[PDB]
Amino acid sequence: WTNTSGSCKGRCFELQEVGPPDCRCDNLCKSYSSCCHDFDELCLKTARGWECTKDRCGEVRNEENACHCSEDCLSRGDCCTNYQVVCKGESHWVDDDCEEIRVPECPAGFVRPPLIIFSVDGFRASYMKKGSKVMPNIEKLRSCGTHAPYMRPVYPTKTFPNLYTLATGLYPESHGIVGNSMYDPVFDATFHLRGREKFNHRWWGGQPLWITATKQGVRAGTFFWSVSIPHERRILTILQWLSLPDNERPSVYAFYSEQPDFSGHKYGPFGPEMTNPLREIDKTVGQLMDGLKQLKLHRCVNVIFVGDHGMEDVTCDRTEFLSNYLTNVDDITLVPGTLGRIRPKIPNNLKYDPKAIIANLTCKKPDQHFKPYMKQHLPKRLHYANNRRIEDLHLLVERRWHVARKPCFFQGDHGFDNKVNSMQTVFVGYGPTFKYRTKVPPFENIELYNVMCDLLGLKPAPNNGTHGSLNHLLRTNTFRPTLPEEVSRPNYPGIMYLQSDFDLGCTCDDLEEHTKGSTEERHLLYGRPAVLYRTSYDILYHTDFESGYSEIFLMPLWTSYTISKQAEVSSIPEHLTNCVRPDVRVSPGFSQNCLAYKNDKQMSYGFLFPPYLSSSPEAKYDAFLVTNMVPMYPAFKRVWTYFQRVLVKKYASERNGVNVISGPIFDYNYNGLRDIEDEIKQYVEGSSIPVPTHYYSIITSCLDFTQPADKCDGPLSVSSFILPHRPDNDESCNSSEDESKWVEELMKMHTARVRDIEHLTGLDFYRKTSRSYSEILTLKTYLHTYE
Ligand SMILES: *[C@@H]1O[C@H](CO)[C@@H](O[C@@H]2O[C@H](CO)[C@@H](O[C@@H]3O[C@H](CO[C@H]4O[C@H](CO)[C@@H](O)[C@H](O[C@H]5O[C@H](CO)[C@@H](O)[C@H](O)[C@@H]5O[C@H]5O[C@H](CO)[C@@H](O)[C@H](O)[C@@H]5O)[C@@H]4O)[C@@H](O)[C@H](O)[C@@H]3O)[C@H](O)[C@H]2NC(C)=O)[C@H](O)[C@H]1NC(C)=O
Ligand SMILES: O=C1N=C(N2CCN(Cc3ccc(B(O)O)cc3)CC2)S/C1=C\c1ccc(Cl)c(Cl)c1
Ligand SMILES: *[C@@H]1O[C@H](CO)[C@@H](O[C@@H]2O[C@H](CO)[C@@H](O)[C@H](O)[C@H]2NC(C)=O)[C@H](O)[C@H]1NC(C)=O
Ligand SMILES: *[C@@H]1O[C@H](CO)[C@@H](O[C@@H]2O[C@H](CO)[C@@H](O)[C@H](O)[C@H]2NC(C)=O)[C@H](O)[C@H]1NC(C)=O
Ligand SMILES: [Ca+2]
Ligand SMILES: [K+]
Ligand code: NA
Ligand SMILES: [Zn+2]
Ligand SMILES: [Zn+2]
Repeated sequence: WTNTSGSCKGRCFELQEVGPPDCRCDNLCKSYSSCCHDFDELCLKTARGWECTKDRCGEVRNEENACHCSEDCLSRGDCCTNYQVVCKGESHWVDDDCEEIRVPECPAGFVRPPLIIFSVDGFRASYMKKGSKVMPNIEKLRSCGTHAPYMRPVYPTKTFPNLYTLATGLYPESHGIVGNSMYDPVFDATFHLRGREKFNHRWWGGQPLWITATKQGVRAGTFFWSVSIPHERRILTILQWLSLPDNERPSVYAFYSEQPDFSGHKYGPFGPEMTNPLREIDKTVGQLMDGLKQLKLHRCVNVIFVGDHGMEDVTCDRTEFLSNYLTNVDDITLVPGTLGRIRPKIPNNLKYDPKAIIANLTCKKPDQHFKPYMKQHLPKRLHYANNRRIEDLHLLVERRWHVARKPCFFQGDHGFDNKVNSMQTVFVGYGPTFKYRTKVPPFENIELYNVMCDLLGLKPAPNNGTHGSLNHLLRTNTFRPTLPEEVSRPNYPGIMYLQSDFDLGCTCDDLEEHTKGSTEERHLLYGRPAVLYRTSYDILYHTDFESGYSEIFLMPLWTSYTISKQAEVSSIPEHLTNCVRPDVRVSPGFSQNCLAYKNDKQMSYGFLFPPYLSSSPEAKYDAFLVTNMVPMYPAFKRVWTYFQRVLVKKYASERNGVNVISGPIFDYNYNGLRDIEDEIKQYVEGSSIPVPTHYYSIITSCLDFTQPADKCDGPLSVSSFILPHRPDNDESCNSSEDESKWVEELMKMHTARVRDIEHLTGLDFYRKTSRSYSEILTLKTYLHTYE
């Protein structure tokens, strides 16, 4: 209980940790009905508005006023933000020219540049194009500071998951806020936008920036503001806190606005009604920068201007209804709209039939505007499966559409797949620690927590950013990364066996009379991947490829090869169709066997280096080695053969050659991390040959396309995929057609970062290059989006 009778005199917005039964005066008290009775009279002054006027200049200080224009206000720290402009012939910050900030210019008593995070909700990246005509203060920050053309949010692209990802560096499946609404089957409790449950700390995982700061002795201003505190008051409060005594002043601050999200929902992102809220946000940035200038802090503080997600055109007329597909929608609960999550209405209802539901939702209308997925089948790049709050059945919804259970005040919405263009949002950093007038490539919001820790001198808690990948945003305070240590060194087996030693069931129609040589220099362009876990594997060399063959998983961990721009594609000769060859370098006991494949009526096999790309008819025989074989369902072979036979050469032709590394991934427990042996759950029939859940490929070339991939001087260009290894093509509605009509569409959906592959394989790539380690970390976080 809270003793309301207390008072907020000289307590306004205090940074005091104060609770039961004492009444509060802090920026969150209203949200807890815990404010002293006079909080609103003393702390939320509104009198005479937010701007000094010429008449008020040198007034007698009335403490009833929202802000002051009296002679004393400046050292007191509570001037209106335009005080000096109106009353002292100063210029607005926006009217001053940009000048480089080479070191911080902070008042005596400041030991580090403060960080202010200015977050804006639903700020679509493309709004920045409106430029200084609409948002001159923001445009100054953008042009003079360090800006990305956009920042990628996390999925789902809604507020709670994204704000908490920004604060923690974690994917939602890890921090726990997997939605704006969620059901937790263990709590048997429901988190809603509206209401009290969300205040319970049990929902919120990981460690947010303000906690990391506090635990390391850095004072944070309170990040959250009760919704009733107006933006102008939030700015005045931040400015007041910055004027505190050296022993009280915080080092990190956050401002938040619900705009332009609110207006985007009402009017849509391209509505003329959007100009006004963008102007209002810019005005707020203006007040902040004018205020900082009056305090002599505009060349001292680092400012981050960042959004949570964008906004798409979505209206009532574009709604799919589950009742058009399913007979009894009254028995399910749907988290609806721009994504779908389905569970039974009655928790654990034994009559719930998810396989039947998914069957009725799969490719049932030719224009269908969503696609069902069991969560383990969602693109791995979404990282959206490893949490009990994520329903098994998910609907990925097409941009511009809604999905609803059964049968207009809105024109915009968000929540869609985070690679969708309209979902991208904004990042600008301005201040002494950021670079001056620098554009940087788009990057993901999970990376910002490490950077904010760097800006504040903090050691980040374990998170999903790749620390160092954003060093190029910073003038100083960079993080020096260190290459992870190789755990398992390879073996280099020679010939140790005779064809006679092998009883595998393999046959091939293949003068009786494979050294390293230049294999590595040609086919392994960036060094051998390091194996970061304890295991046993062999380097195997060939004319056309090299591989790291695992003696434990009975297949290559990786297979590396380079295809020139001019390379020749050739067939598999009829007499070699079923050819599999024993590999005399590897024990028969560490080899697969063709009999398992014969016996398994559902499982077939494929190859990592494709016979289609062999350099000569004799080199082609290497491609049929048992050590180049992997288990593949026929459905998957449709994709894989098309990739191997058509696409790789297409990429080589377009990129002036390519280097490919391909391989298996085991993620049976869908946690985005390499499985240990115990976690593998499927084997080829009658064998101990494990079945990959996915196959990856990493395709690298020279960023300067005028240079061949094998003679590249400078930066690299990479695209990668993590393809789901599935027994059917139900995901691809057009799969009955020729592969030229559907395979590339599937691959684009399952694009991936090299970093994603590293997590899933326990491998570390690009260890031997001419680039810096920070540059390589940037490369490994790149996602080719195809938008
Ligand atoms: C993205 O980055 C994160 C952070 O590094 C990685 O997540 C970590 O994965 C490791 C390895 O699997 C886990 O280690 C296990 O730790 C547990 C003990 O964990 C408890 O203590 C830690 C430390 O305080 C705490 O962080 C954990 O928090 C989890 O559980 C809370 C209560 O249920 C929950 O509120 C919180 O949101 C978080 O849940 C998430 O993780 C759990 C697994 O622990 C998972 O079931 C759940 O669905 C969420 O995903 C927890 O209280 C030991 O017993 C084990 O032996 C093992 O050491 C870390 O716990 C985990 N950290 C976090 C914060 O999730 C991700 O792998 C990485 N993703 C990718 C793709 O690289
Ligand atoms: O002061 C704040 N108020 C917050 N709110 C309350 C209002 N609530 C309304 C709401 C709900 C959903 C959505 B979305 O899906 O577009 C937008 C607004 C949003 C969160 S968030 C917050 C500040 C804050 C600033 C920086 C960070 Cl990193 C964080 Cl985690 C929170
Ligand atoms: C809640 O707050 C009120 C108001 O401050 C408290 O009233 C004070 O109590 C003390 C001790 O009994 C009196 O001597 C003062 O005269 C009161 N102060 C004022 C300014 O009214 C009250 O005690 C608190 N109630 C609790 C803690 O349950
Ligand atoms: C899947 O869709 C089919 C319709 O295609 C549903 O089957 C109909 O529903 C009722 C009850 O089963 C029957 O009386 C009708 O004869 C069925 N129509 C047809 C054309 O078969 C089925 O119920 C749906 N399944 C789910 C789980 O929603
Ligand atoms: Ca796993
Ligand atoms: K078979
Ligand atoms: Na299909
Ligand atoms: Zn939002
Ligand atoms: Zn919204």
